[PDB]
Amino acid sequence: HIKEKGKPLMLNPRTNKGMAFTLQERQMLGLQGLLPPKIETQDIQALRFHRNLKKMTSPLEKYIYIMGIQERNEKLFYRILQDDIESLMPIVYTPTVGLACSQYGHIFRRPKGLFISISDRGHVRSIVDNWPENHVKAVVVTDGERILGLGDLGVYGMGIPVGKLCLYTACAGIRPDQCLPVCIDVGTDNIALLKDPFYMGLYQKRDRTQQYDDLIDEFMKAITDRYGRNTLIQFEDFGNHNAFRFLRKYREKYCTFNDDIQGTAAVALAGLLAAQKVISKPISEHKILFLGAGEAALGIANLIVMSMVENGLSEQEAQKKIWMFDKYGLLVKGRKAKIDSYQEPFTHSAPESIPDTFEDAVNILKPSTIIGVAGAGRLFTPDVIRAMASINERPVIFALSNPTAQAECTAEEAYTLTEGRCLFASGSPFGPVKLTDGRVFTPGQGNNVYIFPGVALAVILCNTRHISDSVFLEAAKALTSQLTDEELAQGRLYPPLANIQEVSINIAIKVTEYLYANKMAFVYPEPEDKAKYVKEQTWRSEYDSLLPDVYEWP
Amino acid sequence: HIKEKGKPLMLNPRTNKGMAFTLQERQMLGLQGLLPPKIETQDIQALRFHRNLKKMTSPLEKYIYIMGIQERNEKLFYRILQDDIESLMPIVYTPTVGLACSQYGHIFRRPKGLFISISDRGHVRSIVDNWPENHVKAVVVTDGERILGLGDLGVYGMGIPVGKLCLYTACAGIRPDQCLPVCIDVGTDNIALLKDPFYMGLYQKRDRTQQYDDLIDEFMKAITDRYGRNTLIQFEDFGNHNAFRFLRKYREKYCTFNDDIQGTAAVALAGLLAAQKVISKPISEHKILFLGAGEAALGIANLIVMSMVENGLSEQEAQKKIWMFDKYGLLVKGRKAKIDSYQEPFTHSAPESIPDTFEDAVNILKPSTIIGVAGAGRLFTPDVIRAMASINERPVIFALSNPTAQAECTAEEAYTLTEGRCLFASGSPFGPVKLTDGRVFTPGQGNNVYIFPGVALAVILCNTRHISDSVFLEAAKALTSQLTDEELAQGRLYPPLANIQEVSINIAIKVTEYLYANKMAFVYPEPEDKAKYVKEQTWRSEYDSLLPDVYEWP
Amino acid sequence: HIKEKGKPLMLNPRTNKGMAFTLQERQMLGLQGLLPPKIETQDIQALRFHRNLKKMTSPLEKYIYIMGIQERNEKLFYRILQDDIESLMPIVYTPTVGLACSQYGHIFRRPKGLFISISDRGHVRSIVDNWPENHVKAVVVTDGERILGLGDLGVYGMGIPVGKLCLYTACAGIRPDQCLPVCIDVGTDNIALLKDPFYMGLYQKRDRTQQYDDLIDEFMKAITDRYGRNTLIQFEDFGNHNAFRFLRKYREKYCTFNDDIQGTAAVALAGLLAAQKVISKPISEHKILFLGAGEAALGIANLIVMSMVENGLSEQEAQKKIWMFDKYGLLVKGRKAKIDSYQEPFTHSAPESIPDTFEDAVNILKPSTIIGVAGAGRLFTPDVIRAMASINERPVIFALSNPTAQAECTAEEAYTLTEGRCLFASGSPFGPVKLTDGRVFTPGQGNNVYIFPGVALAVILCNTRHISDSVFLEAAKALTSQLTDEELAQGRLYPPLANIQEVSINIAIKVTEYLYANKMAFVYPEPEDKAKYVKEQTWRSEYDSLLPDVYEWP
Ligand SMILES: Nc1ncnc2c1ncn2[C@@H]1O[C@H](COP(=O)(O)OP(=O)(O)OP(=O)(O)O)[C@@H](O)[C@H]1O
Ligand SMILES: Nc1ncnc2c1ncn2[C@@H]1O[C@H](COP(=O)(O)OP(=O)(O)OP(=O)(O)O)[C@@H](O)[C@H]1O
Ligand SMILES: Nc1ncnc2c1ncn2[C@@H]1O[C@H](COP(=O)(O)OP(=O)(O)OP(=O)(O)O)[C@@H](O)[C@H]1O
Ligand SMILES: O=C(O)/C=C/C(=O)O
Ligand SMILES: O=C(O)/C=C/C(=O)O
Ligand SMILES: O=C([O-])C(=O)[O-]
Ligand SMILES: O=C([O-])C(=O)[O-]
Ligand SMILES: O=C([O-])C(=O)[O-]
Ligand SMILES: [Mn+2]
Ligand SMILES: [Mn+2]
Ligand SMILES: [Mn+2]
Repeated sequence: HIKEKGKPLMLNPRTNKGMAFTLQERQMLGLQGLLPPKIETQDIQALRFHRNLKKMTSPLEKYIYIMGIQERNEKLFYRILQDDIESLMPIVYTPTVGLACSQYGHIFRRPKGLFISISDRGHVRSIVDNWPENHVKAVVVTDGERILGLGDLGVYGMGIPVGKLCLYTACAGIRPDQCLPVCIDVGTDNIALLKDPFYMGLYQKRDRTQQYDDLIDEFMKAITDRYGRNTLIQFEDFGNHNAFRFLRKYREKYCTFNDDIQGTAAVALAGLLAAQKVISKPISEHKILFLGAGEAALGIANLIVMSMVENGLSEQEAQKKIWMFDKYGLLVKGRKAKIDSYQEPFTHSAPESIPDTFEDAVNILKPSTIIGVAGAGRLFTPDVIRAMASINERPVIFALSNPTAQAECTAEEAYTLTEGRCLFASGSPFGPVKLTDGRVFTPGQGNNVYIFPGVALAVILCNTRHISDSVFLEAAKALTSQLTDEELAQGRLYPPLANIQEVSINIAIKVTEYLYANKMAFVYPEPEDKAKYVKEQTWRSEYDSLLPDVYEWP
Repeated sequence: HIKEKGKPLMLNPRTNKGMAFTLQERQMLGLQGLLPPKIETQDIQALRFHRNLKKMTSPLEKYIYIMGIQERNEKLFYRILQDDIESLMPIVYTPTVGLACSQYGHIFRRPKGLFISISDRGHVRSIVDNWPENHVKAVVVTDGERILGLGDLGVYGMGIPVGKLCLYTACAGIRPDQCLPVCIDVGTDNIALLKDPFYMGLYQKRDRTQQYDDLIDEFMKAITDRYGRNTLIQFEDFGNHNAFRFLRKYREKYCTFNDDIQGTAAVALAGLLAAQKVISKPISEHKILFLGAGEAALGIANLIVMSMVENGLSEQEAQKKIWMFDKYGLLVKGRKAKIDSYQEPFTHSAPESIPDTFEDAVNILKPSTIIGVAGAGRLFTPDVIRAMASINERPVIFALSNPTAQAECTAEEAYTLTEGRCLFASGSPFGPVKLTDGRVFTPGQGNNVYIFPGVALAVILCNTRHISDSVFLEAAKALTSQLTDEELAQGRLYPPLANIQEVSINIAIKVTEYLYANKMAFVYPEPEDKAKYVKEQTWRSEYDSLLPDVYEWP
Repeated sequence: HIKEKGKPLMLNPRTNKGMAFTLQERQMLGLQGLLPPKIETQDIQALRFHRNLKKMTSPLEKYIYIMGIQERNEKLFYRILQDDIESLMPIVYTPTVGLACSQYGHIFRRPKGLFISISDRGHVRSIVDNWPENHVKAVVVTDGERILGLGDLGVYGMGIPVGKLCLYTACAGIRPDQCLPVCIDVGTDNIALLKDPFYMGLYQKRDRTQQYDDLIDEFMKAITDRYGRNTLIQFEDFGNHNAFRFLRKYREKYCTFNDDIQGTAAVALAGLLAAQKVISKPISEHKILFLGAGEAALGIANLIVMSMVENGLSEQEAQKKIWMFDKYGLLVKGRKAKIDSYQEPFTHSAPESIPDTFEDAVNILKPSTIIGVAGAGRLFTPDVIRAMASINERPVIFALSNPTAQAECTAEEAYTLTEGRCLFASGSPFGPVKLTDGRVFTPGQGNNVYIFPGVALAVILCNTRHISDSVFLEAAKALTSQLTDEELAQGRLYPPLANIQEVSINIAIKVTEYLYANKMAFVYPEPEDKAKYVKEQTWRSEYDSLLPDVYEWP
């Protein structure tokens, strides 16, 4: 059932079916003549798309084309994504989405999402009231300060929330109409954008006064006021300072989490857990060195500690196995560079000698695992990689910074320089690597896309009010538990991306069972079969009938 | 004043302004938050477009991009076309529009126009009633049987009426909302399309029974019943047989004309009229030979006769100067191949010897003017062109068949082979030609786009009921009268394409003055200054204010 | 926010303000010119209404006029009701609503509510999907078999759910857009209606097959499927058999109650609880005799027992003090007339002699309290009343059957025949009575209107899932606790009807606090101050601004 008929049905991508509108639907809904005589199936439409995509050359050109369908025919858009999520992920998500954002103003055609600028302070609710959908259940918001490892892109960062939410639906079957991408515009410090005639935001530097916090507050209140107190709000790509303080400030008041801190933490742990299964290495022999000490590093470290603790280690001893090296060097007690409360637990007494470079840090500390999360480029140099391979029989190397150009190192560099002995994972995709001896290694992608879709679905379906760290610990376990022995032997630390749909649903199932078992679910009545309940609630890309109910009376 | 507010204003390309909506319009119309904070000018938007277009490679890719804008922001679409009509004409019109039609079903995104199929017989009115616009003033309809010189493309032919109408607006300032592209689908004989899974029409051979004629009758009736008996109906790309009979059948009952017979007839004459001024040749000495004897040849021949008649020659004398050579050879009394009543006046007693090829026809008849209108490819061979150059000092050579691949010959071939002595014109665009002696020749485009926009505007504004042949004779004179002596010397047989807007308006002005003088206009009150009236009535691509009228009460 | 503009805002009674639309709203929303130049306040509008009402003569005429305003200007409709609820209650509610119902098909103008017929079996969800409001929270449904004490009125009974819901808003401030009146039409056994050409329902006798139960099931499921499992569903005026059956069947599965069994039970108990205070009578000396043994009698008796039990008596002891006399006579063990499980607890060993009439029952049993609830007219004859006055110093006499003509006796009869010693209450309104000694007695109205509004508000605000009997016991205490000692001496057994609004809110507050204290509330976060929370959530009749948020950017 839909209230609009005629042309409006075609102009609205949510309802538009193109030539898939049946003859009966066309005649009854006033579309006869507005569409070519041909009646098509979604299959034919999907074929038309794949035929055209194949003739395209640049990833960006493909991004514009596919994302364009989200604004023409929503059902078809998700069908297309669903046909081959693995081959399209690189286009609609990292790394291409990063390219899209850097040139967002140049490729603009139609707006996507909700825009709230600091100039709208005191009027946010009226803006939230302008969103057409009334049953929003999930929001992904960014202020564009830390877009991937690209930095401050301001309003051009909107491409991120839009991308994340496309994955909510494509990966976890979350209803598109229940999702709302939001961009908070308080200005940008990117000088180049301030001089770009195509910039889509306020031409001012970022407002870092109390007005900033107040706007975010008005945003949180406005969203929940209209849609409900348990509306899921996923903070995405906020700067380091703001990311933590907002998480700390709102996690016990609203249903919210930060993808970059918590989502990335879960996927990383999941990979480390998979690696532990292939190496069967002693938790006591684990020495983890982080390249970076921000949102991801701190998030990951904290989840790692929670894991070691549940495994018979004290919080203190677990923390001692973790070191961090930020842009100023190793986090050691008494260093010149600042150390906040979050970093304190991982800041140890300075070792014998103090390293100047990350390479020095690797040789002095002799870590068994190295995790790259500095979003600053190829910091895992060939020498850093060799060091890890000479020190460890099976070194674990994670280059998680996105997009591809910001990655610490490539899959080819890792596998070749370690003679195929490393266990590698990255945030951005790399194809398989073949060494001179003929062995082929398939790098897994430690990207939060394996986590937020499933966690979002569970939280939404259970009407969860708040998200604890343990929820992400569980998602991590749920992710790695899906790896098959065969896949582990392949060098895979994560289930194949081609199966991300089924993987996300299983995660959702495992997390909802966890929520119920820990009194964090508030749905009634409580379904008896959680798995069956989640699977039944998923949105489908198949067209629905728009025919009015017609029948004879006795 | 608009009756819609909110998202719908953005979903409707007619009203959507993208980031050009002012802050007040957004706040008052409920769009705040739905658009990026940025407020843009149409100039910036036009800049964004040209920036992107410049990076594209194939003409079809550009066609898809520009025509896509027509479905997103109509004002911008026409602003873009008006910015540089000359460089985009080859993309939205011939030859690219022919390529677009050939694969219309493959590049399909959104439907454009009204589709009426034979399966809708008896229900055409309900289809016409589904069109959202209430004030249609002009219709361009095709059945796709004779799409340019490409043949039967069926429903894929819809691309033609759409393009013609874009030009109604772009060239003559006719309101887009008053235009209606129509495709009559009675099936198609194109075997390739019948086996094409992306075909957009009925999968059946063309219905050539009484049902066909009845459907066309129902169409005419339905359009005029809803929009008025004086609604302009421009038949476009119909097959030979049908084209003439429908013109004869409806020209005195409805406000209708056939672009291929009459429009093309006027452009051709216009070029011949221009040529006569550059070489000052007495038409008693003009011997014209047509390659083809169909819609265009007969249309052109009839207008030529009318021109010679008003210039002191008897109809008989004028017709004797015209010869035609179709796919069976020279039209001569007593030939085996059929000769209908339209061709009879130009079928003369066989010459001394009967020609086998067009080349033979040229050498035996020794024409001074050769007009290619067979839509069959390069029939004006190098030898044909050489023959015209040896027989005449300044041969007139017209290769009017579209698209480019169907043209009788290129500008390069004509100018070079005649050593720059020919007066050449083509239906499809060719770049300037530079001969070994340094002389540069700029070929004119004798395409009906120089005629239908101006004639359509005059007929619409004058509420004309029927269109006589004389109207096209006048349009032809109006076109050529705009050539300046300096342009004649350039080898220009038509005003520069870059000036098609003002050229179309001036033609419209001359035609309306002609309509009033001949009691064919029915407008009340009758404007005293026709020129001023026409120019004031033209639709503009500048954005209109959508703000409600707000003011204070005393 | 408002998604509509122009004429539609005036055609929708929910938004229409008449001349109360401000100049700014008219100009910005496109209403300028569609309304007289005059700008009016709701005060002036209310005056216009009262001015006209005062000139009317019949109650039904007034009913048609006021109810018509609900379909023209909803805000004004409730403002009017709020101005003088006490004087209008008899018009919009009992007894006039009874008359309206009997002639519903004759006074019909616009339909109100949702209609679901047996002929729609299997298609109920599509009917529910047609209701315009998306946030329904409460439903009052009837099948019209037992409308007041009038019997089977079929679809004409829709007047009841409509009236009841008008009171949800007028008395408890429940949002009108969140209320849905429903009439289930499975036919009617009322012969007169089946021959009435203005009848509004199916022309068939009641379907009492399995199809009936199935339809009600489909109804419950469809309502909750669209609006939520906790949607409040108030059954109203269903026949005896079905009333209990559906209450027992759905009370633990849905959020539902039967107004006639539970609502009436609470208001009656409240009256008795008030009488308790005016005469300080020992519960052991309480001898109660019901005239009737159906929906109301059983409901009231059960609640009375719960009250005595909570006060130191065993269930058995309490039930022993209650006797019932239905149409076949006194409910005694072994009588010929049927006795079901609900009546068994009040069916005692036959007394010395078996009474023929209710009068005999009074003389043989010598009850101290008499409760009339047989919906059969003046069964409390002058002799019955005298018997109660001769047997008791201060007899308690309740004539609860509606409408007025169906009441067991009038207030005049009660007070005069008992010489002002009786404590009287009725379902339908009676004016004050003055005896010959000059004493004035003000009869209270023991009608469930004092209960369902407050209970509905509490259940809705607390998102309560199911309603226990104890909730009605609490509502009863909440109602009576509102009486001041001053009022008790005035013969008051209920707070003044003129204060019904504050009385309902207070009942709503007490019930919500009861729900929270007994883990039956599921709202979060839980408000600290329940009274403040409830009062802040109430819908107000004051016009709201419809102006779009316009403001300057810095
Ligand atoms: N050149 C560098 N060498 C080592 N560490 C660096 C270097 N450059 C930046 N870093 C560190 O990387 C961390 C970035 O933290 P931030 O919170 O900004 O992002 P993040 O969440 O780690 O980002 P990502 O999304 O890339 O994982 C900081 O601790 C910073 O000191
Ligand atoms: N190979 C050929 N050589 C000479 N004449 C040809 C040849 N092929 C086709 N013709 C002629 O060209 C004419 C085409 O007439 P038709 O009515 O189909 O289209 P048209 O409008 O005249 O041409 P165009 O499509 O170029 O505008 C016919 O008279 C046909 O006999
Ligand atoms: N004439 C009568 N004398 C005594 N009892 C009667 C008489 N007529 C009907 N009754 C009884 O009144 C009761 C009516 O029960 P029912 O469930 O139909 O409605 P109710 O909700 O109790 O009545 P109301 O809503 O009018 O107060 C029955 O037990 C019936 O036997
Ligand atoms: O295949 C279709 O009908 C739609 C294609 C698109 O919107 O690109
Ligand atoms: O420049 C714009 O705002 C619109 C571009 C488009 O529709 O392609
Ligand atoms: O910011 C990132 O790199 C991400 O979310 O994957
Ligand atoms: O048909 C054609 O070639 C035209 O209209 O230009
Ligand atoms: O049925 C009744 O009389 C009532 O509900 O008031
Ligand atoms: Mn991120
Ligand atoms: Mn044509
Ligand atoms: Mn009732």
